[PDB]
Amino acid sequence: SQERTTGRQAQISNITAAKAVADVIRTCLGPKAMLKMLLDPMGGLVLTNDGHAILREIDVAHPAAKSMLELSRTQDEEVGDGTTTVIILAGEILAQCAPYLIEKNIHPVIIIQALKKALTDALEVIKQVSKPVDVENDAAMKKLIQASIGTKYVIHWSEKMCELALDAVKTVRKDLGQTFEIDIKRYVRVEKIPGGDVLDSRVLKGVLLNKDVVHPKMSRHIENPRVVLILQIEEEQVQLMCEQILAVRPTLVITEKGVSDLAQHYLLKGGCSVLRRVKKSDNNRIARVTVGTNCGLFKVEMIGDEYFSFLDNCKEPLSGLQKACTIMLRGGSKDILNEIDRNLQDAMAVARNVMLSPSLSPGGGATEMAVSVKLAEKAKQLEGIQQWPYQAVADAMECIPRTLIQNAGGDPIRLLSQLRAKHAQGNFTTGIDGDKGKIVDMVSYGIWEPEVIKQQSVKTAIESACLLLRVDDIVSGVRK
Amino acid sequence: GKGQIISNINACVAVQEALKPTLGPLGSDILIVTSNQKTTISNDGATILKLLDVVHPAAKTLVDISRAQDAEVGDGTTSVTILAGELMKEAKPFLEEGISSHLIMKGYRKAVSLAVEKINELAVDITSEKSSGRELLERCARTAMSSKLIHNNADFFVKMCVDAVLSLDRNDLDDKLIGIKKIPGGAMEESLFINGVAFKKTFSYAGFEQQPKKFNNPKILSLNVELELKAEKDNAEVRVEHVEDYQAIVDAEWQLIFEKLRQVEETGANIVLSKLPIGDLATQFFADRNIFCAGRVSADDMNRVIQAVGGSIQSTTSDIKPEHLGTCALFEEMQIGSERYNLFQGCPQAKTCTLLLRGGAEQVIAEVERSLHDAIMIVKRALQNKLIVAGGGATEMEVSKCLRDYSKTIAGKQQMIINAFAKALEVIPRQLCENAGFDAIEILNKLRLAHSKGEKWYGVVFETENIGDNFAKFVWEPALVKINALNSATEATNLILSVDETITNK
Amino acid sequence: GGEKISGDDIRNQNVLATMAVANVVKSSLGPVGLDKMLVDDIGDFTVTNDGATILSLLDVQHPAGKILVELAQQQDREIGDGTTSVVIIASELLKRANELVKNKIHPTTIITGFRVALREAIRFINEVLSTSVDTLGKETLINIAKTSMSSKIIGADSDFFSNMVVDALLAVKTQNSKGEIKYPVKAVNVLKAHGKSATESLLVPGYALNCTVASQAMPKRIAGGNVKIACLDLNLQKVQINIDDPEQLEQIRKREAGIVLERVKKIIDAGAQVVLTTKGIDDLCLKEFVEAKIMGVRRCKKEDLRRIARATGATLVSSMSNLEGEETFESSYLGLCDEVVQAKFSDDECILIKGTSKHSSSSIILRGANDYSLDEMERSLHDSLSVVKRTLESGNVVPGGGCVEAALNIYLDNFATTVGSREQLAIAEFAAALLIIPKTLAVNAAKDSSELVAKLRSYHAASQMAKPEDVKRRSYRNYGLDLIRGKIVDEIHAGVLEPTISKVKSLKSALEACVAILRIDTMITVDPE
Amino acid sequence: DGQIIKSIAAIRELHQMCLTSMGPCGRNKIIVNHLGKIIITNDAATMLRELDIVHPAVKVLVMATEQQKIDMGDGTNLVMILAGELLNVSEKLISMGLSAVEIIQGYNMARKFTLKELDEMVVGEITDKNDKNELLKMIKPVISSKKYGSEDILSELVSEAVSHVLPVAQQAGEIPYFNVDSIRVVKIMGGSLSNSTVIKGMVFNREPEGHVKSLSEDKKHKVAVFTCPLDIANTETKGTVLLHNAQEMLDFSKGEEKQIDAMMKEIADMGVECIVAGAGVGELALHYLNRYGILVLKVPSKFELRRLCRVCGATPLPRLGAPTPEELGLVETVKTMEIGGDRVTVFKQEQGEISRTSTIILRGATQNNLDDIERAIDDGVAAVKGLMKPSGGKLLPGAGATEIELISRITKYGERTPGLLQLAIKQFAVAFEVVPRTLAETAGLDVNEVLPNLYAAHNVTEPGAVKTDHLYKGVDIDGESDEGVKDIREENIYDMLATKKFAINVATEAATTVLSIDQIIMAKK
Repeated sequence: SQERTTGRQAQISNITAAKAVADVIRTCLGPKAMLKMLLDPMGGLVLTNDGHAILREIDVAHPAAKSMLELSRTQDEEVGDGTTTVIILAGEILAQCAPYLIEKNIHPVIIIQALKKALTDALEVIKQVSKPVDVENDAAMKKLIQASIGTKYVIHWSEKMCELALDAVKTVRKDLGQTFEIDIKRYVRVEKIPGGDVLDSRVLKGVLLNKDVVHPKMSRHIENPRVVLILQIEEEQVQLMCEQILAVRPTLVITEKGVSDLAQHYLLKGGCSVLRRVKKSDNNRIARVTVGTNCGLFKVEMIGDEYFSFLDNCKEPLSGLQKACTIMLRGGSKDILNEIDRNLQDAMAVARNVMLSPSLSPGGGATEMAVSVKLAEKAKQLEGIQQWPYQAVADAMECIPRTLIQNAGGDPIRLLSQLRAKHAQGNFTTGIDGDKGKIVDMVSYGIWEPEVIKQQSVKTAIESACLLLRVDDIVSGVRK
Repeated sequence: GKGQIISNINACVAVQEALKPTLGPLGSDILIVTSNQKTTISNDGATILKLLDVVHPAAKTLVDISRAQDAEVGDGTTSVTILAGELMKEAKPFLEEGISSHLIMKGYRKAVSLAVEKINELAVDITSEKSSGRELLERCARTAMSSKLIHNNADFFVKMCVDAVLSLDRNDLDDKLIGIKKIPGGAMEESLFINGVAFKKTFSYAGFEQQPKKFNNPKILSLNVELELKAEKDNAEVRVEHVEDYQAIVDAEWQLIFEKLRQVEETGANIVLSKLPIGDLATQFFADRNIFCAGRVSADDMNRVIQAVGGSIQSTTSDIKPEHLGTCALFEEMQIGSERYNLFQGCPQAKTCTLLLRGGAEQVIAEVERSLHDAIMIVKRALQNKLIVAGGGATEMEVSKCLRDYSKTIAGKQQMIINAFAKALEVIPRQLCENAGFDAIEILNKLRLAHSKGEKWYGVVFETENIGDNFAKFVWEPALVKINALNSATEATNLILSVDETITNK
Repeated sequence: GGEKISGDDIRNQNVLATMAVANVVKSSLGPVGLDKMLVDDIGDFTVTNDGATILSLLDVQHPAGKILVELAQQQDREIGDGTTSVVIIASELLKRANELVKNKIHPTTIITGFRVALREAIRFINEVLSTSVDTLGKETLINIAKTSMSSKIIGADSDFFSNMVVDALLAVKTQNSKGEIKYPVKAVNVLKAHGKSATESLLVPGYALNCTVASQAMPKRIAGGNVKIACLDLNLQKVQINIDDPEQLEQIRKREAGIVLERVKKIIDAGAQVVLTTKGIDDLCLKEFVEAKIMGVRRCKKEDLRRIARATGATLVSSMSNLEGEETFESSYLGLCDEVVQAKFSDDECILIKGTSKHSSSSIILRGANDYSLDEMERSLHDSLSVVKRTLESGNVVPGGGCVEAALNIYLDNFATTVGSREQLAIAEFAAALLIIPKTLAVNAAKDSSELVAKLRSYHAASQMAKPEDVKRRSYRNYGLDLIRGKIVDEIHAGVLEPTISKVKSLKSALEACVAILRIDTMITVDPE
Repeated sequence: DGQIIKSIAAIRELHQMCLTSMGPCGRNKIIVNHLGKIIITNDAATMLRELDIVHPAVKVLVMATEQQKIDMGDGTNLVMILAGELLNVSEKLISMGLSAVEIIQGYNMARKFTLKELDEMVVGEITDKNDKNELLKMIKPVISSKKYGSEDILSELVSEAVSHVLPVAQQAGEIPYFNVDSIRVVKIMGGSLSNSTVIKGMVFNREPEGHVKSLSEDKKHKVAVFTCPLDIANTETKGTVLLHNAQEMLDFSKGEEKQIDAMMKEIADMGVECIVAGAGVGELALHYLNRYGILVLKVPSKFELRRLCRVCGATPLPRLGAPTPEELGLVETVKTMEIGGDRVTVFKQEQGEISRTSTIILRGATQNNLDDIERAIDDGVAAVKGLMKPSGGKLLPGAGATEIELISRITKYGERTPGLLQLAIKQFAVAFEVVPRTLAETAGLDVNEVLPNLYAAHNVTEPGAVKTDHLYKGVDIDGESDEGVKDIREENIYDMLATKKFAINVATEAATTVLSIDQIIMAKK
């Protein structure tokens, strides 16, 4: 087997690999974006706006387009926030390198030199249009989650849904005192049980143990639930564990399995409520916080499907590190619960990036227009051999908002002509309205995104184009 | 594209190696079997390329130049294809370099332009050597016997063909007038000097022995009129109820043909010639009057009657006058291989001398006609303008080292192309040494030091297996041979490098 | 199982097919070249400039070309680099060797002409050889490092790595072969992480183990100096038997799990400060490590702990045992290090071992964009550290960028006239073949080739042209290339040099390997039954 | 869908081959038709005539080059090159979805501005149009439109033949007479390229089969053109012979022999040593002319005889009789001579009398190279038509440097006219950079460094001063081109005003013709 391409055939085949896919994802951008349908080998279909599963199910005959999926996974693991307005930028580069590549006989390394210089000037623009805001205010993050959920009707439930995640945000945080607000939200698991209402979700600052107690009618209050990290066999062995913990006199019990009848005699004599088996992952949640002490209160609730247990430390220190908790999501229906999970699960990375860079970059196509003007300004100053390739990079950032205009179906020339003045000269808050397809203030309308969204994307997107310019020959069909 | 150029170059590499036995007297024969069942076998690189069949379209460049080199020199012209083939082979890595094919073509343009200046300087006037009218052409004819298959039988034509070319008028030279008739069969030493028209054999029926084959002083008469009874007569309507009037149809032409043969004989012509075939009715009439007649005069036979004989053609028998009749001193008809040859002799007005080539081999007899024809073209351009250069392939070696002297005056990126053209020029003597079995490196190291000291003309003769001067050995070459060779080969190299793609329809 | 092929086809069809494959890999020569995509058919691919990786996965149906592929295996053993650059020299050796064998001279005279030329070629290199000495600071080791960073896409980021690789190799500095400086291979541990940039890498003068603690509640840092460390292979994991009372089998597993529980308790009896366990450890046995201030590590690779016993000098033990039948942990298996500090790079802890005893080691933690980037950076620094290894082992270094091939021109031209006979033509072709390497660089540079080649001949001729004993300058020696401005620049000002081993024992071994192809007369192929 | 895939992919197939067809570096190509005849030429317009093309959009552009041969035909391969670049710029607009109406208006508004800028590019009109000194500036760059092997010989033969092949008069106005047939193309293999010269006579290919005796010194030959063949009056139908007595049978042959004798004797009474016969010659005529020694002419049908109408000046007369001097021409010497190695009929006039025509002997070894010389001869007639037909051809910067300055002028035209078409004009203003891109590709130069240096040499107009250097600036074709930008007037490299005026005018509608095709409907066979 050969499958080798040399000369002009090598560059043409690799550009058209991701070029045809770039036109397919043009409907994935913006709040007006469409919903793509997929075809698996089993004949089924998956209808979603997330481009992560779109490129995975679609099999491209060219191996050059396979890296774009891997390049998409890097942005999903690092950011993974609002892929509607983010992940589409992976295919907006190679499409704009087509006009001059072979026609001018420019060697790819010469283009690589212009690619390295474009990343230097791009890092200064990201933090230039960013503006700081109060990092301790939770009301600023309430309107931020509402921007990415506009693909569904959950805006009516956004009051409970936004506060559902944000209560866990402020709950964790705190991986360092000073130098940066690192956290880990993977310890907080969101359980989705069909049926009920979203208001059934109980979230607050502390460690939420999702399990039940011995009996549902048992006392719901404990003074200081201190945490500590067939019939005949169960009653003897479990008693050697739960009762042995009582040596330090805790009022809270944590076991792997249930409590038998014999253990109930010596467990209830302590004058408190006894908690039976606790979920396995819940022990790792309290292991971060804390023999643990300083537990304020305990509470237990009753509802048909599963039960609840409330454990409130309320004082971590006496510094300390992050706290972990649990979240249960109760949807209205079966098909409604599974579809809305994409917006709520991504809400963890929404506020996580706010703690990283409190500065805020303008959204709604305003960031791409700001970079396109700065790249066009530095092109005439640098000149040299980079004049042609570095100017085309400015047009690459200009076609990104053109994709947002494609949803409306108008003429981008009319809008982009006005954006070269009111935005560049006027202010960085000027952008394209998603709903009305007009030019309005992004901050006044409520469209904005953290700096980490644009910083970790454009920087990764520019570095992702390196593999596209290094292609020479393709060898396949042997082994590995 | 780029691969199409290399494919066109590699297609000519197999031809270059195939033409190695062609050039040079020490080469070997090549068998070419055509659709006529006649196998072409020759040691000369001209006739081979004439009937050579090719396949790839790019080989037509070597076919087109083969017809041009034939009208100029006629022998030893393979060096035109050897140079054009080697320059393309040496330029294969150069095409991948930064030098475009144009600078390579411009390099060959400046190389041939500076070569003509060297050839003009190397041209030596032979009249300053005190060479008489004999030794001038004689030494030039002996050295012209090379490149030909049979050297032994060529020595028999040395003292003859010189007198045969000098028999032709030196003021007006014509190839068709000096044209030579081929006789199949017989030894090469059996040839003769003929001053007049020759016929294949004859076409006769029944007894041919009643006609005298030798006349004393016959009057040569050539006519294009046909003698036949009721041949071209159109269909007519003849209503005859009588006897004699119906019989007079055939008797009218029988009496008319008797008057035609009588009026021609009254002019005194003992030799009657016709164009279209004739019947046997004139046999009895010619046998009793002792008059010989032969028909089917060919195209080459008519041109000899025009100039050499100086006769005339008159169809009307009553219009034939003695002013339209020729003559001659002696008429002799020689028979070879049971085939009689009518031969006109003793014609002082004839400005040409026809040669009779007798040979046993069909492949050799075809080359000998063109072998003597090449010497005719040599004596032609050399007599008008006298220039002598050393033959044997050492003429380019004097220029080869001299081309390196012009490269020192270039001092640029094109010097690599000039040095390549000078190095690729040395393949001609190496292929001549390959057919001789000599070492390639040992002789080439001697060829470079040859012209390095004495300069002038140093030939390195290959017959004695030693180094020497071909000028002292009386080995000469016409200077116009390499002039048209280097000028025409440059355009052949410029045409190949200029074609980036080949389009073929259907 | 097949027919045979003889005649000029073996000297051509086998050589031309090799030239076709050789012309493919020429696009990766030099920093101005490009990299080839190697597809694994599984949906992922690896784009690399390494010649050993490309030629290994490349399908070759001609046995004549398989010998040239095996050159990268023996070259990486003696040299350790050149697959991105030097390996190309074995290509053009057969280019001009084909035109000579197609006319008259038998390949024997041609090869023996190369043998007499290669014998004096080592001395010709020694004449232009510039030893490493009288240089300010690390400029030599920095220039050799930057040369090893050439041909890689991260060569622009080499402004950092150049200073790190020099100090990293000084960390692994040991003494062996009766008082000779040695840099053991694999002693430098290369780690990968996603984040930061290339210039953000950390220089660690010691071993670094990438792993996390067993239990997430265990202490993440152990303070104090002279902390002991040990590597244990102990495994913690869950015949005719007549089952009557379940307490019989329960008593057996109670003793089995009880002894294994004691196996961890016997560790603290010897005073082990740090314990490294190959397999996993239950959360119950981890309690003894917290009270004794021990940092436990589980799920370790056998090759990871083997390098620790070599660098630190501790003795590896499989399980609890001694000279007797009792199962315990002796104190003779404990090592020593300066301090134990846990560095967390992209949610990955690292065990820092400083002040090794048996063998001095170092580590390099690389942080970069993504996988295909770091995956390329692995082979980038793998062959880079071997270049400086041969630099400090033998102080003889030769200029790079086509300087050696340009200088040997006059050396081989004057040597061809000395021998003469029929070997003069072969020597001239061997000199003109080496000039193809800088010509290939101009192909990937999008510039004029012969424009620089005419400068490689002219500017390097002043050496032998003018008398070197009379000085007179007019010769800066090297010159040889520029990869940006397309001008003639000295290598000293450019700072690009390579060890002599990159040429000697490289082309000398390649020339002797390529002449074996010219020796081949016929070819016999037997298809599998 | 037809413009995105079928139209772009089919036109770009032959567009890459046309890049070597323009400029002094123009490269030949080998094209073999369905009949098997090989064709080698450096002119892409000549290629498309014999080339078999399937896709209709390419066939439409072929007719645009045929119209150029009627008017200019000099360097008109840009019509295929420029249209390919205009479609490349339009290809970016097709993917964007820009309306084709705004594209058509982009070329219409630019064509009106382009024709106005051409009137400002004219410098140094040549009003002589006669002597070789003034025509050297015009003819020499036209020679560069073809193979560059020898630019001295081709430029000298055309400049010398002016006083020969072209009509010579004191002052000739009102569209002086010119013809493509004023120069006969004679291809004879053999001989050096320097042996080619201009002969005031005429040469035909044939061998006289008779006794012919050439008259040289005395000259004074009488020649006439005969429509019908030479023989007694012949019946066009098939008759029937009537034979009764012996008088009709014996005198049947004598009747046709004696009448043609007196018929041919009347021609000899006028002192006629040569004739012009469009038809064949009977066998009875050649037999009687052996005594008189009168020539016959076997030349083919009148398409060759049209050249003899100017040379001899004789009116074809069907009847033989005794042609009056009105039908009798004049030729100085008729002799069979050897020029390129073959014996053919040659009319050699030292000082002759000939009307507005002559011939040029072509000497070369390769017959395929002579085919390109024939196309170069048509460029000489095209240079005459370019001077004669319009009031003047003026002068224009050559070597493709004309549109380099036009880019800066049209770019300002888009800025001076704001609107929705402001960005559409700028895309079509820089689309003329393909001309230096096309030539430098075949010049061995890198357009990365060279092209911005061409804009840096011309700048806007000049530095502060009163003068124009940019009119004398152009791309350098030479081995010294790596040094910088060579001038033109020093080498007298010029162009014609009507060359780019007619080419851009046709290419304006030709570019919008392909873009106006919504779908291509085809059918079998």
